Amino acid sequence: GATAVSEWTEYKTADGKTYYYNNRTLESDWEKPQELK
Repeated sequence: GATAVSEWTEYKTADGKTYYYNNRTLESDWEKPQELK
């Protein structure tokens, strides 16, 4: 999230993987959501 980010908070694992956590349903998914893609 260098510029664009909505209600999600992405987190990164050391091996170079982001996972976007949606604060609406507490749902964490690696794949960029339609609201952010």
